[PDB]
Amino acid sequence: APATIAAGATGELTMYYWVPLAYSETDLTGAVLANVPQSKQRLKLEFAN
Amino acid sequence: MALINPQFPYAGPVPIPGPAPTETMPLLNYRVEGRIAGIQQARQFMPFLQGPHREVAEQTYYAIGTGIQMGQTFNQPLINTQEG
Repeated sequence: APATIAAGATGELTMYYWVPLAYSETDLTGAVLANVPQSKQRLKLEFAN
Repeated sequence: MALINPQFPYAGPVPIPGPAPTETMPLLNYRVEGRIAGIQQARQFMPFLQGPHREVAEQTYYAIGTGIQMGQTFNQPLINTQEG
C-alpha cells in the first residue's frame, strides 16, 4: 500500500487474507466436508465503502 | 450451717407487721376464646424458585448428517513393470 496519496494521485493497494477453517495443516479441527452434490455453504464478504 | 453462740443466743422469729394478706394473692386470669383471623390463601407468589439449580453448565449436542457421498477422480499409480 502507498504511505501517502498526494493531491491528485492514485494509489494501488494489495492485501491477502487467510480465512481459516482447519486449525493447522496437521490438526484438522474445524475443517468441513464439502464433497456433496449441493450444500448451504457460502462466504459473505463486506468491503470498504 | 451457722454455729450457735452460747454466750449470746437468740430465739426464733417473732411476728412483725404484714403486707395485707389478700394483696399477695393473685387472680387466676380468665382466658377468652380466640381465633386466627381471616380466610387463608392456598398459595403464595414466592420471590424465589423452590427447585434445585445447577452449579456448572454442561455442553449438549444434537446429531447431524453429512450428505450424499460422491465418487472421485483419483490420480492413479503407474504399472509395476519392475520399477517401483
